[PDB]
Amino acid sequence: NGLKMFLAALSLSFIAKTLGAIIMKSSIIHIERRFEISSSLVGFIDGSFEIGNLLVIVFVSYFGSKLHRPKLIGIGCFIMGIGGVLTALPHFFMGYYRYSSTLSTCLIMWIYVFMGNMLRGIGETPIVPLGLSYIDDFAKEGHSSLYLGILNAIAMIGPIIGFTLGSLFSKMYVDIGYVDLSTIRITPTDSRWVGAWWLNFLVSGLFSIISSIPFFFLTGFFQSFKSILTNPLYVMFVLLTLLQVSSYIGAFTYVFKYVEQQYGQPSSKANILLGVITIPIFASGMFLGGYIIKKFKLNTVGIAKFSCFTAVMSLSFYLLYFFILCENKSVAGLTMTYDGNNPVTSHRDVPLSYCNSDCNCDESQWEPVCGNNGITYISPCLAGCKSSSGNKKPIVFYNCSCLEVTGLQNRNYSAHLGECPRDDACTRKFYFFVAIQVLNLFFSALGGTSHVMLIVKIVQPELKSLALGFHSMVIRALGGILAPIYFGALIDTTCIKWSTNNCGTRGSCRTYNSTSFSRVYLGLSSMLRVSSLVLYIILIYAMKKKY
Ligand SMILES: *[C@@H]1O[C@H](CO)[C@@H](O[C@@H]2O[C@H](CO)[C@@H](O)[C@H](O)[C@H]2NC(C)=O)[C@H](O)[C@H]1NC(C)=O
Ligand SMILES: O=C1OC2(c3cc(Cl)c(O)cc3Oc3cc(O)c(Cl)cc32)c2ccccc21
Ligand SMILES: *[C@@H]1O[C@H](CO)[C@@H](O)[C@H](O)[C@H]1NC(C)=O
Repeated sequence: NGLKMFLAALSLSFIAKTLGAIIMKSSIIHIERRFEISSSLVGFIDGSFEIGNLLVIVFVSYFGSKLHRPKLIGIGCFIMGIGGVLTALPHFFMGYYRYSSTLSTCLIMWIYVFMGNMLRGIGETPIVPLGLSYIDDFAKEGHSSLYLGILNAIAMIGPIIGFTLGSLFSKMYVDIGYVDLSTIRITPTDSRWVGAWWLNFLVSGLFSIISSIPFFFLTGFFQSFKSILTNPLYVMFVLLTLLQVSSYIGAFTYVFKYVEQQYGQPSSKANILLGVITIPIFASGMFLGGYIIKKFKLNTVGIAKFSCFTAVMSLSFYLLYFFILCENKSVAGLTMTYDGNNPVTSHRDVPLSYCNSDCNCDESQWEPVCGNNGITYISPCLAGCKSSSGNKKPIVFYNCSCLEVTGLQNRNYSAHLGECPRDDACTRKFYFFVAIQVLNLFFSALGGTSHVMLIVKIVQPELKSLALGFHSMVIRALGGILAPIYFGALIDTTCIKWSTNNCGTRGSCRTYNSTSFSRVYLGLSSMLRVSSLVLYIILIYAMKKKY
């Protein structure tokens, strides 16, 4: 009952940590819009949490391992809360928020946010290295796995509360309470709407300050650091762990864009409902993964073989994506001739057609256009439609120049806005995609406890915190910040139309060749998986040869 009490407090701190993370990302757009700030400065401010975290994660790990640990964790949580409160003072010190079509037919105080994010990042560092090593040092024969599984399962209450109230706070006017809301002309659907972003940080800061009260009642550096980097098993494990986590990060970063470009679901069918059933599977997988290791009495090689088996069984489900793909969308003008007559070889420098010769409009324009013929037009002017239907339900343009078709003359040449959806087969395949995805997520969550349970076992009983700290540092550096950058750089090789911004020729992409997208995305993930898997198998051979 002395470890049980310490066990409760750490759960509260885990919840607070996750809440703070998801809060920060949720409030970034409003801050950019309220503060009148550049995009480079936004990329900078968002990166502060990393400058504070990566700078002191190793020193707190080593030097804090011989002081009072429960008190260090409480001090860290208090610093995190104080930093969370500091991010909301600009609102109280600045002033009031002063600021308060295109159919086109044929045409012939930021330092405060920075230094608060830095304080938060500096403050969360003592939770994982000093908490888990404390749990491992004082525990019975096999209960460390079960405890870590319960901990990782309980922590999912942070994202729930965050997503719940960050969406409720983003539908209030920013100056709520000081102004009377009856004279406000702006609505959440406008372009200048800023919500109450300062209210997201008060609740998180006070929660982090509250969750730290129970904790208050419960020359060698260099050789200790060199004695850890000459241990082969540790280096091999860290490497593969890195490869696998990089693969996961990239996949979860671009799955939502892949699903939209491949199958056609508009980020609301595939987004909201999915998570509601995707999170309990993760929680149950984590808890059961811990419970199995506890119940079956596994040693080091047993844990290694169990996690290798889970990795294999989760990689065998990943290679089924290559077999449920659809055909490529057809947009007249992009890859085919503007009159549908013939195919082309270059996405660039397609010539204008007879049906569209007279109507001189901006090619750079990208407005969804689809006629009853089934194909796609870049713009209502590029299709030749010289009529409208008013601001009613999407205005059906009519009597189109390039919508005319043989045998279609005896019909209604009228194109609705919005791309014509895919056939039924593509939906039927989307359902198989979702099923396989939840299966792979379950089988990859069943083995997430083994990393900590192995790093602790393959290292001297006194260098447990330093090892976990260096592991966390390397992973959060080379697999959380680099991972999205290279995947994104690689993916952009498959664009066929760019949104030419005022200065930058590439503001964003309109469409992407779906076949090459799937090729690059799934190939990178599969190659990384094999990479990490290989290292682990060899590692198992070395382990079995050692003991
Ligand atoms: C297709 O465009 C032609 C030429 O603009 C339209 O021709 C006339 O449009 C007005 C109003 O409908 C009237 O002069 C006649 O009803 C149309 N016929 C002609 C040639 O005089 C035509 O209406 C358009 N497509 C439709 C709706 O039939
Ligand atoms: O970023 C994430 O990576 C994984 C993930 C994270 C950990 Cl620690 C783990 O132990 C397993 C794991 O499994 C997957 C598998 C995937 O196919 C994708 Cl596409 C993301 C994640 C994940 C699961 C649930 C929410 C977010 C993530
Ligand atoms: C389109 O089809 C329906 C029925 O014929 C009606 O809207 C009208 O007669 C046709 N012409 C257009 C473009 O509205």
